[PDB]
Parts: sequence; structure tokens; C-alpha cells
Amino acid sequence: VADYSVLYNSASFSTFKCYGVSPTKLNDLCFTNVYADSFVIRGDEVRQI
Amino acid sequence: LYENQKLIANQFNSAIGKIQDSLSSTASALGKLQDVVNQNAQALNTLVKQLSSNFGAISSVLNDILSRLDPPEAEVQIDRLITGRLQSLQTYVTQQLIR
Amino acid sequence: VVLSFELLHAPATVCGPKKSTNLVKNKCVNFNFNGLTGTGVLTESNKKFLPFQQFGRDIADTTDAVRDPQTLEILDITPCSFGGVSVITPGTNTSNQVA
Amino acid sequence: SFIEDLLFNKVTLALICAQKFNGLTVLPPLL
Ligand SMILES: *[C@@H]1O[C@H](CO)[C@@H](O)[C@H](O)[C@H]1NC(C)=O
Repeated sequence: VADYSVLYNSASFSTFKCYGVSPTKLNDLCFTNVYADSFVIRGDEVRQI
Repeated sequence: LYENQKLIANQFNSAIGKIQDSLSSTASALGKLQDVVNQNAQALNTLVKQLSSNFGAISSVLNDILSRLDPPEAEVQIDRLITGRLQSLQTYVTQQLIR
Repeated sequence: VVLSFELLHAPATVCGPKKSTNLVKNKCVNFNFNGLTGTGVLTESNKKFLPFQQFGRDIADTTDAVRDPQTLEILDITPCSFGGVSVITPGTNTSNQVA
Repeated sequence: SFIEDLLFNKVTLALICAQKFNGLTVLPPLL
């Protein structure tokens, strides 16, 4: 069970673009599975992905 | 006629019998009615089947799109999906009026 | 961090901690069975089903058969009974009562 | 009539109740 309501709440997130669905609606739908791809990139190319 | 009344009746009833057998033999002798019914039901089947298409939107289940996206973007998404369904229903109605 | 979501028809594994509630029968409800946000009454039948799956499709291309995510049970969704209304009415000057 | 029954049972008519669930019902014929 994921607390997707509160993960969005941390104000550290400076570039929070949810192309998939709206952020607040992360709470209701049930995910088949999930990919969690983590890395660190340049400050300029943050929006190239 | 009065010279051949019994013969006329005999031929008439034999014709009735051959009609019975010809109808009861094969289905495609009665073809026009089957053609019309199949055409109508198949057009309606295509109409109802058309609902499975995303028409370029996120999905085909409208309630899934309602749950997924927010109204400010569900606006454009549902706009695309509704215009697609509207076009399909419109062409169905025009062809229905043709027939 | 990119969170990639493959929302589709599959066994639900991870989702929000919203409080569940027991079912009802013969009363159409605004259910949400892991994204299946439809409406209708819930009944049962004797049909078969995949051991793990949760969705049962139809020729109309929508979810008809469901398996409960809490307790594995066969459920039939039939959308809440509805039709159309035909206001039989004579001329407005003739009367104001309408059938 | 006798021929009429042959004709009735020889035409096959139409899933069907699934159509009713999406608005597009079939209005009954008048006669
Ligand atoms: C009033 O209703 C009757 C009902 O038959 C109709 O015949 C009549 O024309 C109506 N009156 C007017 C002024 O239209």
C-alpha cells in the first residue's frame, strides 16, 4: 500500500510533472505493477525526459 | 376454364405442394428478408463494436479516463473521445437513413 | 525518479489505503473495484474464471464479470435497470393529463 | 397460415440484451 497522497506533499519536489495522471488522483486507482526508475541528471536536462 | 376445371385445380394444388417443398428445402431461397435483417443487425453490431476504440484518447473506458485524469485535461481527452464517437454515430445514422 | 505505471487489466497489487466496504446485491451502486468505476447491481452465477484475473468482458466490450479483490468470488455486474420514457399525450388543448 | 409458419421458423433473428445496456434498444414494431 502506497501513501501517494503524502509523497506528493513533500515540498522538496521542484520539477513534478505527472504526464500519466493528475497527482491528487494517484490515491484511488489500483496499479497492476510499478516501475521505479531512479537516477540523477543535470539541472538543465531535467525536462528533456 | 369450364373445359378443364379439375385439371386447373389439380395443377394448382401440385403447385402449392412444390412451393411447400421449395421453401422447406433451402434457406437461401428466401434471401431478400435475410439480406435486410442481416444488413441492419450487422450495421448495428459495427456501431456497438465501435465503442472499444480509444480514437486516439487515453483509453476507451470513459469511466477509466474520469478516474485517471483531472478535469482541466479530461476536458481535451474526453473532447477527442466524444468527437470520435459522435462521428461514428453520425455516419451510422446517415447510412441508416439511406437504407 | 520516474514512476512508470502500467495501468491495465491485471491483478491489483499496489494502490491507495482507501477504506473498503462490504458488497450489496440487487441494488445498483457506484462501485470502484480497482479502477472498474462503473455502476449497477451485483449478482452471482456458476460460470468459470481464470484463477487470478478480475475482469470479465462482453461483446459490448465492457467489464461484466468481476472477482472481488478481498475474497475471491464470482460476481456479475448488470448496470442498473434503465430505459426510456415515452410521454403519451393528446393535443395540449384536448387535455393536460399525460400518460 | 401453414406456409407462414415455415417462413417464420426459416428466418433467424438476432449480445442482443447487451445492446440494451448501451441505450440503443430496438423499439417494438407497431403491428
Ligand atoms: C381545443 O382542443 C380541441 C380538441 O380537439 C381542438 O379541436 C380545438 O381546435 C382546440 N381549440 C383551438 C382554438 O385550437
